[PDB]
Amino acid sequence: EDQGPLVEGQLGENNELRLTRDAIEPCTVGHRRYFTFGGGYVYFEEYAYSH
Amino acid sequence: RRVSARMLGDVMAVSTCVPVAADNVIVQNSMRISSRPGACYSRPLVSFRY
Repeated sequence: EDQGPLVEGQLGENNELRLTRDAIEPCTVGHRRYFTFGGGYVYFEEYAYSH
Repeated sequence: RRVSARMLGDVMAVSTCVPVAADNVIVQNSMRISSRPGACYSRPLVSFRY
């Protein structure tokens, strides 16, 4: 809800919100990944948010 | 067009592949890995020149 508490979770596919954080993988050099978010995308580089 | 891609998350990247003539490629007569008995490649090996 608009006034509900903040819940911990992880993003999924097709704007899906997952409540469990278990998609762990070994860190790879030169990381880069686009992820669907709302009507656009979220860009990440070296496992760090970009814009 | 013939391209190679890898999952970049919810989107894919692409790279244009370069062609190679058939005469410039040859398959070896065997796959056997003499350096490691018990290990076998799942695809044949090849030697080629651009």
